[PDB]
Amino acid sequence: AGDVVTRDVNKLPVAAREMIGKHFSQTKVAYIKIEKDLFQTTSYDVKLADGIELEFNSKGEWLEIDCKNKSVPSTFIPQAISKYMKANYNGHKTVKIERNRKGYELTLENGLEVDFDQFGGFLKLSD
Repeated sequence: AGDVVTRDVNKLPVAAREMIGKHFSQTKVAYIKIEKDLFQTTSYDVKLADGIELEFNSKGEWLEIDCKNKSVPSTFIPQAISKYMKANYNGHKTVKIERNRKGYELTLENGLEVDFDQFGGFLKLSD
């Protein structure tokens, strides 16, 4: 029931391995924390050697992409959200994105968090 750490990428769901290989080929996996939540559901918290941190669900679908001081690859940002960001928070970098059943949270370099619903509708600024 305990959380485990490993360097063995064979322990990640295939979909997570593919995601990392496609989108973060500039680096590689440092370690993986395999965790159970309060629902006893497995997630994977992955540190890349360059410091990037990714989180994936039990199926290897990404939940959080944290590029620290660099921009999130744009492919991960829904089009409606990128439109909004360009119009409203132009010239700012999104350095972290998280998605959940309620929507999206984009974190800027300055630490501002911009919250959207699942449709990419703006909700609020937070942190």
